[PDB]
Amino acid sequence: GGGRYPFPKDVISMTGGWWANPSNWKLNGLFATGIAVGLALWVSTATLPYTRRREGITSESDISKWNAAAGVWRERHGKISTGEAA
Amino acid sequence: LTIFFGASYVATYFVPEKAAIPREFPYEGLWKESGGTEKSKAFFGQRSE
Amino acid sequence: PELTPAVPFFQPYVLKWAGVSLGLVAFYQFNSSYEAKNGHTWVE
Amino acid sequence: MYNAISLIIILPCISWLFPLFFGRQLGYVFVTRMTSTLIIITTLITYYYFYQLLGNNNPINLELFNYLNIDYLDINYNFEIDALTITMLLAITTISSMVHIYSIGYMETDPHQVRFFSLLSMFTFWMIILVTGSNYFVLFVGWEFIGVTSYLLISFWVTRLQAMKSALSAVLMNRFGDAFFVLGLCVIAYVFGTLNYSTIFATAYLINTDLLVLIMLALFIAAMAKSAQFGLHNWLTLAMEGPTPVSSLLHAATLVTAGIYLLLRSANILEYTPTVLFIILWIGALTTLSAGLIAICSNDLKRIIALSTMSQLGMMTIAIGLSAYNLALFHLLGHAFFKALLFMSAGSIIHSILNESQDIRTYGGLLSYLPYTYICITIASLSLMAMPGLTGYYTKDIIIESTYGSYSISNYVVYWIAYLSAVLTCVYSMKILYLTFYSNPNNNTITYYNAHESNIYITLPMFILAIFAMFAGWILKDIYLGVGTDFVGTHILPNNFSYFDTEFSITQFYKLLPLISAILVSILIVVLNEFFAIVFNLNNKYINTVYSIFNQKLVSDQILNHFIIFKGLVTSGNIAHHVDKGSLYRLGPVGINRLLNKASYNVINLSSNTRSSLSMNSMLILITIVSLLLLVLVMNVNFIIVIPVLISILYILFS
Amino acid sequence: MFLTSILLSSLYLFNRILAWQGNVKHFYLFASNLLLLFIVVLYINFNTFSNSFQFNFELFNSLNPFGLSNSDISNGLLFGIDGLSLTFILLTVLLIPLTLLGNWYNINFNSNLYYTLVLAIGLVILLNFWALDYISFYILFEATLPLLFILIHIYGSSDSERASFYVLMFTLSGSLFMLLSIVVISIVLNTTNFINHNLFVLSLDLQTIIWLGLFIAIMVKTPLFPIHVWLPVVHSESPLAGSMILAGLILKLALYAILRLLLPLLCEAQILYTPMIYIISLLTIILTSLATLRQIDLKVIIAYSSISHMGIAILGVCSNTSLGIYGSIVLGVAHGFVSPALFLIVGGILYDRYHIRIVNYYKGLTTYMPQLATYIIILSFANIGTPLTGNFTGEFLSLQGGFIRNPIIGGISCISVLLAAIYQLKLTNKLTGGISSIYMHRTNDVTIREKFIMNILIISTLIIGICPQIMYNLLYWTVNNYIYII
Amino acid sequence: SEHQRPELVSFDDINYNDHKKVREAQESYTREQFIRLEALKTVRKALEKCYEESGPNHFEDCKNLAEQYLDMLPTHRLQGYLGYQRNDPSK
Amino acid sequence: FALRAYNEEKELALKQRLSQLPPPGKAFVTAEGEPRPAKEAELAELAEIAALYKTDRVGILDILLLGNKHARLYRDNTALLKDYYYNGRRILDKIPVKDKQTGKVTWEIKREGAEKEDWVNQMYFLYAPSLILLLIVMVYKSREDITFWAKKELDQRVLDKHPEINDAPENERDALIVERIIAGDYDKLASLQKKATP
Ligand SMILES: CCCCCCCCCCCCCCCCCC(=O)OC[C@H](COP(=O)(O)OCCN)OC(=O)CCCCCCCCCCCCCCCCC
Ligand SMILES: CCCCCCCCCCCC(=O)OC[C@H](COP(=O)(O)OCC[N+](C)(C)C)OC(=O)CCCCCCCCCCC
Ligand SMILES: CCCCCCCCCCCCO[C@H]1O[C@H](CO)[C@@H](O[C@H]2O[C@@H](CO)[C@H](O)[C@H](O)[C@@H]2O)[C@H](O)[C@H]1O
Repeated sequence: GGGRYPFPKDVISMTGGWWANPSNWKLNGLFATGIAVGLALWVSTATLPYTRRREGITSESDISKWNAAAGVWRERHGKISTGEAA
Repeated sequence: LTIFFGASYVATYFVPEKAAIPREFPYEGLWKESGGTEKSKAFFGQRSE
Repeated sequence: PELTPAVPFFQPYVLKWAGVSLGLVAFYQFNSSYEAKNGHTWVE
Repeated sequence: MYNAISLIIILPCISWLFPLFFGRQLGYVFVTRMTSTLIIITTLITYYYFYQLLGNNNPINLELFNYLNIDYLDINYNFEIDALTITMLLAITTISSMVHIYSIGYMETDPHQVRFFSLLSMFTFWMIILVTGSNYFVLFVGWEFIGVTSYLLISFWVTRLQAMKSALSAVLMNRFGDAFFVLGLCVIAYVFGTLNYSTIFATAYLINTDLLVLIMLALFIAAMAKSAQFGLHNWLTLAMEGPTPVSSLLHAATLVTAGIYLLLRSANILEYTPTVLFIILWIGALTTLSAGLIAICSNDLKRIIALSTMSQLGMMTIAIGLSAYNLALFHLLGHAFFKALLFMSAGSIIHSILNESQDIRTYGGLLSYLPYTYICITIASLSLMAMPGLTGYYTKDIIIESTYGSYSISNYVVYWIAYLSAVLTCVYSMKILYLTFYSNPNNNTITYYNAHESNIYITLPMFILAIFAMFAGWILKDIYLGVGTDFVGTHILPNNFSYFDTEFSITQFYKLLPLISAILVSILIVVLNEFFAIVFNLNNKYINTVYSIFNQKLVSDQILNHFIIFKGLVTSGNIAHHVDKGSLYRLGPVGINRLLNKASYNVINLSSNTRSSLSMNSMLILITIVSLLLLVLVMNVNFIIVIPVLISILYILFS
Repeated sequence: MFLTSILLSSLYLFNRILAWQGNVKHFYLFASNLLLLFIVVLYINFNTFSNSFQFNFELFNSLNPFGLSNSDISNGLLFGIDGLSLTFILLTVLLIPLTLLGNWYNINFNSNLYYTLVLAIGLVILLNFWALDYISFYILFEATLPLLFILIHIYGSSDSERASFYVLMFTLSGSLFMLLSIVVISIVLNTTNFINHNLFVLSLDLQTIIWLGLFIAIMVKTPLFPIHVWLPVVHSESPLAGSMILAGLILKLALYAILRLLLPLLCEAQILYTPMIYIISLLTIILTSLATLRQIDLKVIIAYSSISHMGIAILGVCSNTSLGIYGSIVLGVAHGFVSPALFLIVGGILYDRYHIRIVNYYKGLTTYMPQLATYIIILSFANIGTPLTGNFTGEFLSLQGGFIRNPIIGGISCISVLLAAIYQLKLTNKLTGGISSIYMHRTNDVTIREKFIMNILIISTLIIGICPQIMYNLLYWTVNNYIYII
Repeated sequence: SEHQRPELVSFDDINYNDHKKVREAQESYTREQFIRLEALKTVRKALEKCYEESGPNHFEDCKNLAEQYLDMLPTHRLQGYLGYQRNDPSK
Repeated sequence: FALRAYNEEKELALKQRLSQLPPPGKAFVTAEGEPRPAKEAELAELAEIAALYKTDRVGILDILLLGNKHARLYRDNTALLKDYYYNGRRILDKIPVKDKQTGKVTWEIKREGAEKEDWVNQMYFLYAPSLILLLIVMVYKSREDITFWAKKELDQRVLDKHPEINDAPENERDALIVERIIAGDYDKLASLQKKATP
């Protein structure tokens, strides 16, 4: 290629090295694309049940009941809201 | 740094007056919608009206 | 663009790591299914 | 079998890791194309999610496995793409896409393209993680890992010592901020009992203002590190040692925005910490003015553009200080586009010169040689100068106006500070344009014989980003700056909302002086440089000293290196040599050794004379009996008197 | 069948193996992995829903000195494991075979003695985690010093004589004050056992005296400022197995000793004294880190690095907060993974190739030694506390606890996050960065063995950093057993 | 599943030489503090839900839950058995 | 690997068969540090004694049964084989490979297999799977943490105090348990603090 220099051929990195472009890269790229598409499909399909929207999951009646129970607890324990001590 | 912050401080005395009052909000300053309980108005209540 | 010598894809580290990881994932899923059809995982 | 959020998270991780696993097997060709393609798909998915969110605005969540659940501290790997997040992701994915396609042509003939593309996607993945997390812990994960990736990308050319030192500067100056972030996390977990956004922003209106001020001061010092505000700005210009695509992605549009994202996510706490907003405002005002003053007296192109980025981040922080979070968000999104375009243009310019020089004093007249680069860089510079119709106008003029529209009386000065930084951006962009394109030649002749535009992989990104930097602001105006938009639903306090006053109170002078000032100062700088160039070349010692301070980054990298770093190394040597290898060895193996040498020698050189062994030891019996009898007399008389007698006897025996 | 028949089978097999092949390292590695597997089986058979001590056994009883006791009068040494013990026991059995394999090919003179001493130190440390009285703990806490003296003296570097004398004398100095403490405990209570020693409430004025001796021992063993100067020399001039064992397990014996000897007993003295602990810990953090910034020897730099993280662990364990205890334990485990990996890099990879440790010779390993550079970067960013490693989890929770206990000291201690980065990356940047050194010829990259060790130690820390919660089933009692709050 | 429900022992009713009852009491104290924590986490989860459903109405709708969470956080936490084992509050 | 593969005569010949050769350290160098200085008959000789290092010359039932005088012979003429093998492997950068049919072995280049280290079978098949087992055990013992037990217990206490929840629909009981938890105090810690009530 252009702008190239000698390099030690016995240096082995998990990345390429110096201008890595082996003469089988279409087959290996086919393998890598297959593994990548499969991994992406697996992760998406398996993470579908762990997704949710922010809103519309809990009825506001549940929210009303929980806030009312909170008030019940707060006056059972004899507590006043923030700022009322003045 | 001293030039910057000293000039910044000096320039505050040469500031024009505002032309409109701040905004004001209907229900006694939205103390309920901001989390008040009729004794917490001074803490959570916004401007008068 | 100049070429380099061929390099096989499934070198030993690929096989080892992918095999152990996918096998642990499969064992996890199998134990989950066991608890779905029983009341206790297989390892328990 | 379709998850926008999960595809968005996992595809960049694939693009990062599969090169690292399979690079020797795949090569740089396939790695480049694959990483590109995966980021392109993530970008399209983000655009579709943005469309759907404008339609509905019910954010998707992704609640995965549990990190730590010990005692009141429940941290999970939870993710979410809300309005703020999807905006940040538009920026991230778009600029990473364009940078990936740009670095195919830029970094050709580099032997280490595989690692470069792996690291670009590493940064993309961890920034997606930073923005999508639903708690501060995931944010910190992304924070620290983008710091790691910045170190490695600035250190990409490992044989260059200055690149290594610049990367060390970046990583340590950011771990300063990460230390303060860790302090903030500890305070949050103490006060709130949780690091999740939904509880903190539900309770924040009730907690003592002092604790929130502590939290937000710490997180703001973290953001002060990342966003290159003044006190911690020294790494951003040094990071230009890295390749230009890194400069376009990280240190223009993405990494420096993490601090802004932090402050914008924590807006719902900052509304109850007015002190910290004040500090943010004035630090940003200092930053925007001082970066411009440094840029106008700089001579390297990438440094000028980095300081431009610094100034725009300062203006974003001004907007945060004025409780104008949506404005800072909008300017972040626009700045990403037109600044990435600027850096890409600078890279093409740098590659048009045979010796890839970056000094504007050695470019000259490259207009007819580089016309496409010229129109792209001037599009970006006009969308940075805030000229009408472009994204800079809609994104930047509103902040200079909100300076005046703020209910606080003191913010009027910030109008003038921001105004001067604007009329300075006009200067330090027109300088670039003149010295690079319009001026007379300053290079040799072979440079202009071999000057040429670069390949499609460079130009197509520049085209797309120019389209963005022309239209996206007008598109997204009513989303971000409109009247009552509700898209980015940050709960601003009603007392602090100044937009309605900002658009109306503003009179003609304070609305037109920025634009008219730009359109005049640009013409004046061009005209002076072309006809009256002596104005900038007077050779006065008192002008040149001021130029030299402004050319040495406001002697900011000399104060840090000498009075902090070097004195720290000296104090560290003082510790290591005078305490850890001095006094603590004296109260230790050395002093005990000398003490025992002397004491042993005195003990054995007591029976002095070997001439007669009998008389000597006989005298010792006599002395022992006499001394004991008198000592027992003395202790019967009173005890404490015998103590110094025994001390002196030990002295005589052992000294 | 017989007990003696089975161990005589093992003994005869060992003798014949030594007769035919004149080396012991294969048999010791087989026993290494066998012990690991047996401990995993014990964890399989461990009830997490009982805070009690399990797998108890007593030795050297009056009625059966060469066997186990079933007596109604117990006068021997007690043994048994809690979840806290089992955590560090898992760490120990994980590390022992790696310490044997880290010196597989670089010991070419009196090999069998080296491997015997290494395995013996490891088994003493295991049994020390199994102990359930002050005296068995002590006799296994001090029994490593002869072996370490001999190992470091015979198989050590240039300055090995000084290091041998240090590792014995400093530790003996602290441990004899520990012995005075233990003697006082035994004569006052007439009992020494870690089961019911929180039932005996001593007077405050005597707790405050016993605590002094125990804490002097903990200060010399942890180490803590001002008694930290032996650790650079010892960890530097030792063989690789010694440094790994030391930094991974013997430094953690002090943490375990706090939690097992000093907090359950002596609660009121501890709750009165802990601001002094915080003074000492903050000093130990900041001054040791800054001292690291001006060191010229690599293994010495890593040695100094251990001290600051142990100081953060001390902040956590002396915090009276559950999160702090859990963080200190995770720090111990993750440091026991990461620091021996760094010691391997700087004492078995580079030292085996160049036989020198001065930083001025090393530069630009990335060119010929790229895998090593990747490992250095990973382990550096793990040692300084990057998230998704157990180091960050432990640091985070220890500093949480320190802030809860003393916000000012615990907040000032968070500059650890910075100073760690400085002293680690100033070294990493030079080693991995620049043009390759003119003082060094080219040598092989990391081998499959070295890579095996480093990969085990990286996988472990990444597992416990990505999901720290997997360690809670053996610690959800321990995080509440040593908390004094009314 | 065979979910266990052990018997509750107090330190005030036992003799500390019977170690079984002492361990039962330690485990009782710790177990009830963990149940307190699960109550706190239920409150926090409800607060999160009401915040995520209400939005700008959370200041009014989630008020009692927020105040309850901040009232419970200092007290519903792990605080160890030794402080009560080794101290008689009646003296 | 074999059971009973010891054969006295070849060892007792091999002793001085190797003593007639030069020392292992100085053989492949010649004191001039050159493989060429060694003669080529000597080189093939060294190759075929070195290939005898990785041959089964003993089994389990021969180490457990035979006497010391034979084991010592095996040991001290196996050390020599080992050292010849590895000194050649380093100096020459060749291993010896006897090919299939021709009965003559000589140093060759091919090093992409046919060589294994002595620590691999121990670790990769006793140590690695034990750590994988430890990971499995940790993951499935995490199911027994007190958080889950406490959740189940608290729900059960609520159901015992309010049995009316159970007849309600099956996907609504959770919210009702949450309501009653938020309302009440089902912990029993002040129950255990009897002497604190004055
Ligand atoms: C009823 C009350 C009784 C209580 C006890 C009171 C103690 C009275 C002690 C007085 C008895 C005489 C002993 C004095 C020490 C003998 C040697 C001496 O004179 O000290 C000097 C020695 C000098 O070192 P250098 O300066 O290099 O040599 C030139 C000296 N002309 O010094 C040195 O080598 C440097 C010293 C550095 C400091 C080291 C401190 C170490 C502390 C631990 C000491 C443990 C060893 C104790 C040895 C016992 C000796 C009796
Ligand atoms: C999160 C858990 C870990 C993730 C897995 C990481 C290991 C994968 C293997 C990487 C192989 C490699 O990077 O090679 C190492 C590269 C080789 O450079 P080269 O491109 O091949 O060209 C070769 C040209 N030399 C030889 C002249 C250099 O040396 C380096 O420049 C040092 C930088 C290390 C990069 C680290 C990768 C990012 C991981 C950081 C996570 C903290
Ligand atoms: C020096 C090398 C280091 C080795 C360190 C590792 C030591 C590991 C030992 C752990 C095994 C202990 O396991 C222990 O179990 C029980 C305790 O209930 C002991 O006690 C058992 O004694 C037998 C008596 O015939 C009966 O079963 C009795 O009911 C009891 O269960 C066992 O005698 C002992 O085996």
